[PDB]
Amino acid sequence: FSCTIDLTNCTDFIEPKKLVTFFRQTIKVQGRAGNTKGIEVKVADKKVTITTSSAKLCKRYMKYLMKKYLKKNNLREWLRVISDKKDGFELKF
Amino acid sequence: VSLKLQKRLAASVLKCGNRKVWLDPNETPEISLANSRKAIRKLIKDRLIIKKPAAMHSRARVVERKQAKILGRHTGHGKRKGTKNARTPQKTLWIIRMRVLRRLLLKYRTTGKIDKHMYHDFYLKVKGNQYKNKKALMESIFKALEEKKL
Amino acid sequence: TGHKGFSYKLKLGKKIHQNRGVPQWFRMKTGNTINYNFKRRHWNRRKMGM
Amino acid sequence: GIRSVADRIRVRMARLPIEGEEGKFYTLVSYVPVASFKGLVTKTVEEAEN
Amino acid sequence: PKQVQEFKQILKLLKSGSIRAVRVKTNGENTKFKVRCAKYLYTYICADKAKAEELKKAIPKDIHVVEIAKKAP
RNA sequence: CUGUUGCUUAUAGACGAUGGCAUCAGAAAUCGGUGUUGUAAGCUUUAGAGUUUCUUAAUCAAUACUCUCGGGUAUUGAAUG
RNA sequence: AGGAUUGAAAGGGAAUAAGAUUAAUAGUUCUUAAUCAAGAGAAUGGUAACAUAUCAUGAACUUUAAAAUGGAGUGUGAAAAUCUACGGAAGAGUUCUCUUUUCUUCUUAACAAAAGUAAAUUCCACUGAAAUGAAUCAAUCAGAGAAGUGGAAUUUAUUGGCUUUGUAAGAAAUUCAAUGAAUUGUGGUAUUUUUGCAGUCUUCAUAAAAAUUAAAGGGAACUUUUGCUCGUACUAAUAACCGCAACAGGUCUCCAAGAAGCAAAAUCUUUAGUUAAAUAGAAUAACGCAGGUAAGGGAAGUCGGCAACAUAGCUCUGUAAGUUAGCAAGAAAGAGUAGCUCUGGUGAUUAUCGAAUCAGAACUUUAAAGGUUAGGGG
Repeated sequence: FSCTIDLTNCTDFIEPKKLVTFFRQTIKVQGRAGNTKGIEVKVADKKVTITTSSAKLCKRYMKYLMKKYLKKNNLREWLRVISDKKDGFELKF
Repeated sequence: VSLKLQKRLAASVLKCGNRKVWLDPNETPEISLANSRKAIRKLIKDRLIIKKPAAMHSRARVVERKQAKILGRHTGHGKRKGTKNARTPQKTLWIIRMRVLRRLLLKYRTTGKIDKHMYHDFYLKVKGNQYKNKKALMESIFKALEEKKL
Repeated sequence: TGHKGFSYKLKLGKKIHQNRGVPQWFRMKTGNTINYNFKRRHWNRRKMGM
Repeated sequence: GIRSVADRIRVRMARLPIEGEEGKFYTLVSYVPVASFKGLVTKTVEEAEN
Repeated sequence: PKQVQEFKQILKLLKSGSIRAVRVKTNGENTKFKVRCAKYLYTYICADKAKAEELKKAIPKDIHVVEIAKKAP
């Protein structure tokens, strides 16, 4: 299972390296926080992908957490998460 | 200017009530010129007329109650307002009781554990309310089978 | 009503045709005292009873 | 609701000239949320900024 | 509306002169040759694309053939 | 000189009346004093009867002590500055 | 040939649906897809029940059947709604305190087809039941023939009941981009409604007629055309009807979400409708209408417990005189009821899965039906 985050035009607002740390520390698979031993986020530069098949995860979970982070730094107003209908998510204004 | 005509039409076009229609307040001069459905159908695509979402009706409160009632959290004596027969009908506790028993009697007879003459004296015994549950019938069949071989 | 017979619909049609006021040009004749229609009625004032 | 009103409200008013003629003024009672009302006095706010 | 079940009648039906117009819909997996006769509308659901080509050459030139896709005409 | 008007006026009052002040006016908050209720919200006392688990820890857990004589309210017809 | 006319927009009746459109009409218009009527161009199979994309001749006369029929209560098949399990796709809400979280959409007609597959009832063929059996919640049935095995027919909101298929995704719903793009699995031994089936019960009640249609007994001799007349707007009511009116009166029906309970009760909310419906502001006197409370006593008030107060749900124990032996009886009287954490009992398939229901034990508190609904007794 794979899911990607498109940061091609919002990268000025969000540094992609920052999201990498946020996902590994907040994603829960069996119930704890930061237990993303089987899940890798890597870098992928302009995009961010999870592409982990060792855990029971869902596409909508990423949208839940992506919307969760967008409220962490009061960035929800200027952005909006929109799926690209091709196994991934993209951000617009 | 009254926009009653421009709001009723957008209720039929969007297939929603007059309360769910949202006409832009900043575009009153533009909306007020749409006196026909073909004009209203162009405002909706221009997002000057949108459809309000329904009010949220969360069932999270009820689900946690039904989950607690499973463990018997609330099924007390002061939380019952109805008669014992009303909550648990006496007829349907016995309709199911025999269907549980008479199915076992036929299952053993078909299998070959018991014969027609023994299954006949057990059909009426079940019918007379002698065995309270399924467990208390297989024990009696087990008992009456040993007396057979003597 | 929803279901009206033919001889009954044409009589209603005449009772809406007769429920009209004086034409403007008629009142401007000479010695014309017919300024208003006094045989008029309305649906909420007088039921025509028919 | 209609049956209740906040016990204490910390409002802010501003006398401003009207859009049409500057000789006629009008007030605009704003709202200033406050965590607590301890030590809050009737303060005259003056921005004086560019 | 009726449905034909195999190649025997659909090929026979097209050669007959009662046919009014023919429509073909190309779905994701299969294709239906909804020929329109005098009375009903007969359709054959073909899954093998090769067997559709021989069906696409059997229509007489004297009738209107409309090829539909993921967008209605 | 009196009356109106103002303090959405009190020691008065159905309306008038009556009583006080009218720039040393008056009002509004705030801080004290004085009262009413009963210990606020956040986390801690393996307090906590047990269940669940990792498999020999955490999770959930009415209630419950510490901060707490705490929070909230207090003229509206209460009294100071 | 056997008896004339009228008599029902709730009785009988040949045949139509989905999507879209209008400032209003749409089972009436447009697109697509159907159906009916009237025309026009002397047969086989199965032991039997019975069966063959019109087929397979069938006049006079006669008969049978359908149209065609009360109610009560129980059980059950199916669909829809609600609830819910697994897996998701798209969007929306909350987020400094947390929540793999809460919500919305994920649909399909008339008419036809037969991959797969049900419940009930009535019949047929083989054999002939006793040591009597078969079966239902209840019944009920059998040597004028039970049970068993194999078959046949009919009902189950159009063909053939459910899934499935043509219609049909090209429609529609939910999203994205500025006309073009994405998705539309599978379950449930849950509650209600609707519609059928099966037997049971009740009548000194037995609960319509014809048009019209089919069969039997008898043996006399695929295409195309047309479908005329009349109603169709609107309210159907705390403003379109009747009451002298925008009168708190009266007026026959269909559709029906969540919480909670025994309950279509009272109370709150979702889709939908409305914020106006014989004018408002100020002051907060008397006397009022409507709703309340009270020290000590408790009917001494009064024609009279008028009015008001009080008992109230459920579980367990107990329940007198009298009596038409059925009743009195919820007689009277007494005990329990909360919250949290647990345990056990009630089933299907060969450990998994599903239902609200009953019982019991610890610990805590403000010691528990009482917000609403809700017997005063002798």
